[PDB]
Amino acid sequence: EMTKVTGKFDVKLTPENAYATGVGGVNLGRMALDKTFYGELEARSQGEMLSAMTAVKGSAGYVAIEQVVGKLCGRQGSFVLQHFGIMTDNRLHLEVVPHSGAGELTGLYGTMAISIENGQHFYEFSFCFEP
Amino acid sequence: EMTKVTGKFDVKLTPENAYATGVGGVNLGRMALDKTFYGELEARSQGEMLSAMTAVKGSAGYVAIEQVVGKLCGRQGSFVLQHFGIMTDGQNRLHLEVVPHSGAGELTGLYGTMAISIENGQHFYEFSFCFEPA
Repeated sequence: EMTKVTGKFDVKLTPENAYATGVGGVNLGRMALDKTFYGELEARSQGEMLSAMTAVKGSAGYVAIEQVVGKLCGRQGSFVLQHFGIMTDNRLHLEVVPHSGAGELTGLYGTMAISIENGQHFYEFSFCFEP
Repeated sequence: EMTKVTGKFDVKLTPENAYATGVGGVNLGRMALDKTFYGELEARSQGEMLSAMTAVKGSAGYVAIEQVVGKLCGRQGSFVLQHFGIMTDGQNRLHLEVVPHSGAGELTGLYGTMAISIENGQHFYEFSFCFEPA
């Protein structure tokens, strides 16, 4: 039922000042996100990420929301991706926010995955359209 | 068995400037969060939330990270809570967990998930927690 595509993306993450302060070995972060997707998703995104690093190695959490604008498989539109990640020594959920799809991407539903191979970021996007 | 404690909390949301701009009917937000928990979790927290409201009533998403400081069943410490909420048709499906190894002080090793309810206009937390072996 899901269409499945992969491609490359670039990401730039600019530090920002976090409202709250970490205690007990926690360090909190806020970052601005700018990304460019190439291939079947040919798009630009902007958003923000929040982060919490703990005093234990490899243990951290991230969340983000990003607005994507471009083309998916030729259809011009926009949608929002919402991220939840927990690294303990990794669990990542990246989901299209329901009814965030607009333009020719109205009705979009789906989830994305990512990886990094030799410094190159890649995405997989599993998606479909609500009838 | 997990211990499950229930109690009141209040939250203040202060609007901040979101980096991105929503399009296609989406409105994106960033807010500062200041909360107070009462009862078995007696604590204060600060953090931020990011939200996306869509053009369709009852459909939205939000995420947040907050640092909690206070007492849980009498023991003083801190931990971080991490939220991921997706609402469709007005029904929020919320995942809210303690970030592993964020527990400090006497709450070192804290593990847990929290649910959020409302009764007569008052928010309540239901917090199921335990501790990992020292």
